[PDB]
Amino acid sequence: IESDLERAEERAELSEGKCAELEEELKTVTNNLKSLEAQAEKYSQKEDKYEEEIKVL
Amino acid sequence: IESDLERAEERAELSEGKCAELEEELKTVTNNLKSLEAQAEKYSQKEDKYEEEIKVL
Repeated sequence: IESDLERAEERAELSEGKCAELEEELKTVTNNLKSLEAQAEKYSQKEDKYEEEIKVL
Repeated sequence: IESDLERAEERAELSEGKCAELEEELKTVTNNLKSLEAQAEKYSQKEDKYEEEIKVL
């Protein structure tokens, strides 16, 4: 039973490590998505401004 | 020892489930990020053309 307990412990440790890595990856990619969405909104506004400038000039 | 082993194995199962869910989230967010990268590239091309026309005018 002691050997069985050791095996269970090591499996749990590996699973937790993988979970932590996945958490970090998701955090990074979600931050990237947020930044890109803000940039896209600003770009739409800039595009409208540029079209207005084209018309007036 | 037997009780501790049972609890450890249950913990490992829970961690594995969490890892699977995290994998799903990561893949979904990755796809969304790629789509928005393409959108931003289109934004960049539009801005380039508008800038050129502004210069000409």
